[PDB]
Amino acid sequence: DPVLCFTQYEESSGKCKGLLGGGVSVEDCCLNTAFAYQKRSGGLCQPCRSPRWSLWSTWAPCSVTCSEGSQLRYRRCVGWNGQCSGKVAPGTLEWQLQACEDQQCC
Amino acid sequence: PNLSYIIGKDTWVEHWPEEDECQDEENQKQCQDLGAFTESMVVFGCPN
Amino acid sequence: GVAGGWGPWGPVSPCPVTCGLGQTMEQRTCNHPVPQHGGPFCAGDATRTHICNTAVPCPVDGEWDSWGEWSPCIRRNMKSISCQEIPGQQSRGRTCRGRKFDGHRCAGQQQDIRHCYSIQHCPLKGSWSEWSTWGLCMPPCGPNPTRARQRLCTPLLPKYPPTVSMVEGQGEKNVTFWGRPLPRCEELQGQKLVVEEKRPCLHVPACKDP
Ligand SMILES: *[C@@H]1O[C@H](CO[C@H]2O[C@@H](C)[C@@H](O)[C@@H](O)[C@@H]2O)[C@@H](O[C@@H]2O[C@H](CO)[C@@H](O)[C@H](O)[C@H]2NC(C)=O)[C@H](O)[C@H]1NC(C)=O
Ligand SMILES: *[C@@H]1O[C@@H](C)[C@@H](O)[C@@H](O[C@@H]2O[C@H](CO)[C@@H](O)[C@H](O)[C@H]2O)[C@@H]1O
Ligand SMILES: *[C@@H]1O[C@@H](C)[C@@H](O)[C@@H](O[C@@H]2O[C@H](CO)[C@@H](O)[C@H](O)[C@H]2O)[C@@H]1O
Ligand SMILES: *[C@H]1O[C@H](CO)[C@@H](O)[C@H](O)[C@@H]1O
Ligand SMILES: *[C@H]1O[C@H](CO)[C@@H](O)[C@H](O)[C@@H]1O
Ligand SMILES: *[C@H]1O[C@H](CO)[C@@H](O)[C@H](O)[C@@H]1O
Ligand SMILES: *[C@H]1O[C@H](CO)[C@@H](O)[C@H](O)[C@@H]1O
Ligand SMILES: *[C@H]1O[C@H](CO)[C@@H](O)[C@H](O)[C@@H]1O
Ligand SMILES: *[C@H]1O[C@H](CO)[C@@H](O)[C@H](O)[C@@H]1O
Ligand SMILES: *[C@H]1O[C@H](CO)[C@@H](O)[C@H](O)[C@@H]1O
Ligand SMILES: *[C@H]1O[C@H](CO)[C@@H](O)[C@H](O)[C@@H]1O
Ligand SMILES: *[C@H]1O[C@H](CO)[C@@H](O)[C@H](O)[C@@H]1O
Ligand SMILES: [Mg+2]
Repeated sequence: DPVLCFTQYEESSGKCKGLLGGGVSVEDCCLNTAFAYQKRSGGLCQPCRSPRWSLWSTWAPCSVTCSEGSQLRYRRCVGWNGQCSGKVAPGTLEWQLQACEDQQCC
Repeated sequence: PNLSYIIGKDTWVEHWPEEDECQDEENQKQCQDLGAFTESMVVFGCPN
Repeated sequence: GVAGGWGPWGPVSPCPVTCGLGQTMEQRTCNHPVPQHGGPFCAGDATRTHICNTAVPCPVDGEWDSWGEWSPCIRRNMKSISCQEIPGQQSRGRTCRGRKFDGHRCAGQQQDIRHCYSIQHCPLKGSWSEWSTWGLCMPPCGPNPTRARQRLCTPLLPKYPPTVSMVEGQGEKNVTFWGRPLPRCEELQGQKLVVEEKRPCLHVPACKDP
């Protein structure tokens, strides 16, 4: 199945940068492992290199403005042909949940 | 200053591969072991 | 008010890459009609791009894996230097992984040695550590996440010389304790090693697509 072939993967944001063109197979696009591919412009940009974890995203806002709450941050495994640390396929998500406190008293 | 070292029956020589040559899995261990002998002799010397 | 238009497409460029995929481009000009005193602007794009496929594989440089486990802390031509004032050494190894297609080889020392004392299974005293920092709410996205902090029986490391100075090239090497000791301490809450406590995390947000 053909796919959109991009020339660069940002990794810092998981975006597909530098569109090379479309109408080409995935095996041909990832012959250069520095490239990246995505289906149309819906998202989920996968680089053609070895799968490696991205950077932890910023903490989501605390679920409550009062007392103790909980906040999340994500990290996406991005790559091609292989797995991240933990038998993780490219595209899966990993979360860290931490107790937050915007205001200590309600 | 005309000293010359003659290769004889008491001399021992073995090749030490360069950095890029060390990446073969069998020459990996050679560059490992040749590096341990390096640090071993200088710091601990001999108990003899 | 003259309407401009495109001219003939020039020669196509060869595939600039010898491996994988590249980009060739064709170029045209708006030189035959030319917009005069206004008009439009030839309408469209004067540059076409096309992908060329050489159908031959291409490289990737190997990366260092994480450092392995430290070897046992021993001394040459001596037995176990455990629970003794005898500084030893221990080694550690790395593995170059991912190098394919004539890629650049891993750069750096794949072996690592440091000096050490041996407290493997050495009976020592201990004292309860303070409450550790609250961990993560686990399981995330799962039913009812809970944190966890703990106090543990921390061994009282013996006051040995942290640095041993050798000559030859006047080399001083840091000495680091290695091994799993047996910390002795009074019971706290019916436990001798580690006593922890959990608290549920409040107002847990749902895990959705970014
Ligand atoms: C071995 O120790 C040296 C010396 O620095 C540390 O030495 C300890 C004995 C102790 O006094 C500790 O407080 C001290 O930091 C390390 O070299 C560097 O030294 C400077 C000067 O104090 C420190 O600020 C650095 O943190 C320290 N480490 C660096 C720059 O990486 C040395 O790193 C350490 N390990 C090895 C392998 O030599
Ligand atoms: C953020 O600011 C706080 C000061 C509150 O106004 C929050 O609203 C809600 O107020 C009720 C009490 O009226 C609390 O029980 C809630 O915890 C709090 O979320 C506001 O979101
Ligand atoms: C042409 O012959 C091939 C057999 C390879 O050796 C090619 O090398 C590769 O060229 C492209 C850019 O031209 C780079 O992306 C690769 O990193 C490089 O290895 C050669 O050009
Ligand atoms: C998130 O966690 C730490 C930084 O807080 C690093 O392991 C890395 O940056 C990861 O993305
Ligand atoms: C979340 O926590 C703080 C901000 O509240 C920072 O360390 C950083 O923004 C992190 O993503
Ligand atoms: C140039 O491009 C196309 C023909 O290639 C038309 O839109 C028009 O002729 C324009 O001048
Ligand atoms: C270039 O493209 C086509 C021919 O390939 C035509 O529209 C025209 O000749 C243009 O110059
Ligand atoms: C091993 O050594 C340290 C971690 O102890 C880092 O430099 C790196 O993780 C390396 O693989
Ligand atoms: C060796 O040293 C300690 C264990 O004594 C840890 O930092 C780690 O296990 C390393 O491999
Ligand atoms: C930990 O608990 C108390 C101190 O809180 C003492 O019995 C002793 O120090 C033990 O290690
Ligand atoms: C944890 O609990 C309190 C502080 O919250 C103290 O008794 C002590 O710091 C302990 O480690
Ligand atoms: C966890 O809870 C709070 C921080 O949220 C503090 O009492 C301390 O950091 C503890 O480890
Ligand atoms: Mg002697």
